[PDB]
Amino acid sequence: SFIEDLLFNKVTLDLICAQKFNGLTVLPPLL
Amino acid sequence: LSSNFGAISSVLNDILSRLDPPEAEVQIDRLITGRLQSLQTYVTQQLIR
Amino acid sequence: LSSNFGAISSVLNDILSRLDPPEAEVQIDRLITGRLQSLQTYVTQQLIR
Amino acid sequence: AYTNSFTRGVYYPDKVFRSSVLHSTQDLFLPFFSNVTWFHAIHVSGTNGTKRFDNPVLPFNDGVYFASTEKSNIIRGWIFGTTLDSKTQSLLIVNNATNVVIKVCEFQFCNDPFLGVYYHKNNKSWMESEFRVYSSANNCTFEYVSQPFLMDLEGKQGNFKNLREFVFKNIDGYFKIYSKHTPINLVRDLPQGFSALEPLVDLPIGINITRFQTLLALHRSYLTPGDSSSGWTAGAAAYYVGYLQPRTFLLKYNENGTITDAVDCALDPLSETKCTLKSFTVEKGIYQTSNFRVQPTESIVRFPNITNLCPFGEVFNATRFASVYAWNRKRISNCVADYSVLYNSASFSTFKCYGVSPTKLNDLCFTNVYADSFVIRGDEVRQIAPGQTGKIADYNYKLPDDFTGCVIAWNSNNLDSKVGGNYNYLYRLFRKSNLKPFERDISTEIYQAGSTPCNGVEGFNCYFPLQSYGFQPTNGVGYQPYRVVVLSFELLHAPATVCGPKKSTNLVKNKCVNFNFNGLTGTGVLTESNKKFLPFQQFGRDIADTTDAVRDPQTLEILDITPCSFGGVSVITPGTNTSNQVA
Amino acid sequence: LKPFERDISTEIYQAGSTPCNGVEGFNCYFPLQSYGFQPTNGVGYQPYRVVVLSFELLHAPATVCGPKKSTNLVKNKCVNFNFNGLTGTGVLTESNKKFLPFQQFGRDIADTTDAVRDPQTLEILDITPCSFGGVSVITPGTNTSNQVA
Amino acid sequence: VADYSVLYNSASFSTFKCYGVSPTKLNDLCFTNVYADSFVIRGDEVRQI
Ligand SMILES: *[C@@H]1O[C@H](CO)[C@@H](O[C@@H]2O[C@H](CO)[C@@H](O)[C@H](O)[C@H]2NC(C)=O)[C@H](O)[C@H]1NC(C)=O
Ligand SMILES: *[C@@H]1O[C@H](CO)[C@@H](O)[C@H](O)[C@H]1NC(C)=O
Ligand SMILES: *[C@@H]1O[C@H](CO)[C@@H](O)[C@H](O)[C@H]1NC(C)=O
Ligand SMILES: *[C@@H]1O[C@H](CO)[C@@H](O)[C@H](O)[C@H]1NC(C)=O
Ligand SMILES: *[C@@H]1O[C@H](CO)[C@@H](O)[C@H](O)[C@H]1NC(C)=O
Ligand SMILES: *[C@@H]1O[C@H](CO)[C@@H](O)[C@H](O)[C@H]1NC(C)=O
Ligand SMILES: *[C@@H]1O[C@H](CO)[C@@H](O)[C@H](O)[C@H]1NC(C)=O
Ligand SMILES: *[C@@H]1O[C@H](CO)[C@@H](O)[C@H](O)[C@H]1NC(C)=O
Ligand SMILES: *[C@@H]1O[C@H](CO)[C@@H](O)[C@H](O)[C@H]1NC(C)=O
Repeated sequence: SFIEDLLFNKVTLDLICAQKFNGLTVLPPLL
Repeated sequence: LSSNFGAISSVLNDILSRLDPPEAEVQIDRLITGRLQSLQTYVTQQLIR
Repeated sequence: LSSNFGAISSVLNDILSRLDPPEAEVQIDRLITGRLQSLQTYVTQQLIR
Repeated sequence: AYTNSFTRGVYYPDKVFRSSVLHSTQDLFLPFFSNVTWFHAIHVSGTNGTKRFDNPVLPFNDGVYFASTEKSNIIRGWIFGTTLDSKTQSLLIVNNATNVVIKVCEFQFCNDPFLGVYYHKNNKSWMESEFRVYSSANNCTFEYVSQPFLMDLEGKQGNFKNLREFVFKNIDGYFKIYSKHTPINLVRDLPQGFSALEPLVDLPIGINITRFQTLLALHRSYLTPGDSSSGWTAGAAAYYVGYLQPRTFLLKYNENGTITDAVDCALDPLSETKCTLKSFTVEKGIYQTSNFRVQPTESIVRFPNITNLCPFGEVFNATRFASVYAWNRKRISNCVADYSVLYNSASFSTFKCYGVSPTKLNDLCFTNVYADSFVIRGDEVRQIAPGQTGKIADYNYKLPDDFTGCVIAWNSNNLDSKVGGNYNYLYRLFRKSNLKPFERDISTEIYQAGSTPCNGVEGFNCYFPLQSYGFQPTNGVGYQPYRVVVLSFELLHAPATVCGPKKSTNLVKNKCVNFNFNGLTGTGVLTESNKKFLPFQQFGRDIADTTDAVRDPQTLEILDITPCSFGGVSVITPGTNTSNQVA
Repeated sequence: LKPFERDISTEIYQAGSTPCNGVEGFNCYFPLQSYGFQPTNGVGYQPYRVVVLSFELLHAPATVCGPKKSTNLVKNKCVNFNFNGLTGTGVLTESNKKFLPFQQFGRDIADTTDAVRDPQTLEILDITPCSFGGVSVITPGTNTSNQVA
Repeated sequence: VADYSVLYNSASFSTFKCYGVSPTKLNDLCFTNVYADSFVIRGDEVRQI
């Protein structure tokens, strides 16, 4: 929606590669 | 992982490339107990959060 | 802070006044890991409460 | 032929009762349903088929499972050894009857590794004839002769009823033989009979074992028209060999206390799920057991091409070593230091060091090396040590507490103690302050003991600090001149120069290998690096202190290290009561 | 070599990467060099006679050890018993389940011995720490009374 | 006053070991009761005390 779009842009959630190589993975949510 | 924790180094590949098992096992024990303590702290914080 | 934790004393001023750095560092490491464990336990209890 | 192992490869690692526990053991086992090589020593029943005879050489890995199907005690014994010659010892086992006589004595019969059970005419029946095929001198150490007397062969042509399971594993110069016996039914393959192997024999042998051989008894009735050994039509025994693998089994005991069932931890993803969950009841749902780790393919070693021998011949034995109050600095730069001669030249009374280990000195590289050689008393040899407070040696020579490098000491009685008095060796006896490890106070002033200026005059409490050593030619044990030399191995990550040469394997990209850059034992893929590396040392780091970008010493190419494909398996399984298929 | 392997073989050494088959020349030396001993030499060159013992502490029926008093077995009484170093303190009973014909030692999940066998005889024994509970002082405040339960 | 400088000047001892105070800091430390036991032993017994 229009208001939902304004929310997914002001959070935004390589360091991720460094964590992945050391075994610190991030699972994806079911939903 | 960038913490000496009392050992003469901080990476597992530069301890076994310097010392022998009977003397490297104490350094590995130090490193592993330190890292296990850190990971347990992280897990406890994650559980509380 | 009044716990030996394995070291031959309980205060850091009576270890560096007896032993030398290369042999006092092991006693200090014992004391510091014990005290850090106690403080981490206190912090975890405070977080739960 | 080749077959699959159904219920074989399990033995009590360390015998404990273990009443009804699901133990997790790690030792040398045989993975289930793997290739087990059928050796069917059947008698050839046709005029066209080849004579089935199986006594081939089998390479001996770190462990070996053996199985013998049997009905008439045809298969008897086994033999080991590195090369089966007069140079290396060769074990052997003989089972001519119920008695179990064995040897370790090297007897060379490479042409005829056979055994003879010929049909005796006197009271004609199936008797044993030739239990001795040995044709060499012994020159051996161990012996064992067990003699429970019972003569039994009982030749038959029926189904193979008995089967003996063995495990021959050696480690630390010890040989362990696990054994168990089971009445089987099937004749063509291994039946589904599960049991473990109780240990029977442990022997100290101290011999490098790499090969393996077996003994078969081949001789038939005299009524056969021809040579009973060349022509034999009554042999039917078979045996199976399995190369043991380093596994991690999960062993489920029972109320009785024997291993009833077992599960691998790498056979199947559901097997790994049971390995992680520590039970045989895996319910529906996703499980996370391990990570998809790709093992390295090869092992790159990168040491500088040049092979200039470092001048270590003039640091150990020289004409004159300067005294302790003024020691020299031998800087060894940009050369190869082969420590094999430093191992061949083994005459050192005391050799200690607290940094690197002497085992890894050969396969390690150094960037800066400095040697300090001098001569000290017999009681001072223990006083050149980090942290060791010296009564007189703290003014003279101290070692850093962070010192890394090895010290060498040996008796210089034959070189530095002579009838010439050798008073040219001096040392400082007292000073107003104690020196720092790598500082030498070569200065020589007067000492103002007693708080009085003794400017130029040596009187009471004005003694000369630089006192000559009280050496004597061929003195007592505690006063001999000990000649020492210390090496300060600078382990700071700088371009390594002083070290021995190993093979310089060619660079390979996009293939993670167990590479080794001057001790950097990393296992990751290599790539070209876009970011310009430093003109200085060939080492790089990151937040986690795991090297990411390096540079080869031989070629100035900026290499990028990255651990190869790592992920995580997630066994998707329904209830094991419903099925065993997983995703 | 590895610790408990002895290379009794005596071959020729191909130092310098050349086959010295049967000939002792430059970089073809004999590996088996005799000790340069000397009758009553200096301190650093005297022959030292050594012997090492491998005390295999693996849990197997103990055979080689000094003699200690063999006290008679007692049932339903926890004692500070000692079976070949097993300094356990618990009651002893007969064991119903058949024990292994091998070593006199047993274990459980908590790595504390539960079933053993006697050295001198061949009777199975069950070990169990004796009556253990926990006190719980049920008390009112100090000033109202001192009697507890 | 136990001035250990002469005990450092007179340096002729084959074996000097201890597990408590360090010889570096023996000078700048104070003691309450000092008891000395002097005796003589074999050549193979020196490591045994
Ligand atoms: C034990 O025996 C094996 C026999 O296979 C030895 O392997 C030899 O290794 C040398 C050095 O690389 C090679 O030149 C030989 O060719 C190898 N033997 C064979 C038959 O190929 C091994 O070195 C011995 N020692 C140890 C500790 O394993
Ligand atoms: C055994 O080896 C054969 C090769 O002939 C192969 O086809 C088979 O997959 C292997 N494993 C089993 C269990 O048969
Ligand atoms: C032991 O094996 C026997 C087999 O005769 C069986 O009856 C029994 O249930 C098993 N368990 C125990 C504890 O005896
Ligand atoms: C070692 O040095 C001494 C000098 O005292 C010399 O006599 C001897 O020949 C040298 N040995 C070798 C192997 O270089
Ligand atoms: C001066 O030369 C002598 C002779 O080699 C040497 O022993 C001394 O260390 C040098 N330095 C001083 C300050 O005397
Ligand atoms: C010498 O260095 C070059 C440059 O990397 C390398 O390709 C070559 O293999 C080296 N020589 C040997 C004998 O390894
Ligand atoms: C298997 O077990 C699950 C869990 O109890 C159950 O829901 C299912 O009905 C069972 N299936 C069979 C065939 O027993
Ligand atoms: C040890 O004691 C057992 C049980 O009393 C007995 O059967 C055995 O013969 C004894 N062994 C001796 C006396 O050597
Ligand atoms: C202790 O005394 C107070 C009065 O000061 C009383 O109220 C209290 O009940 C007493 N403690 C108990 C346990 O009764």
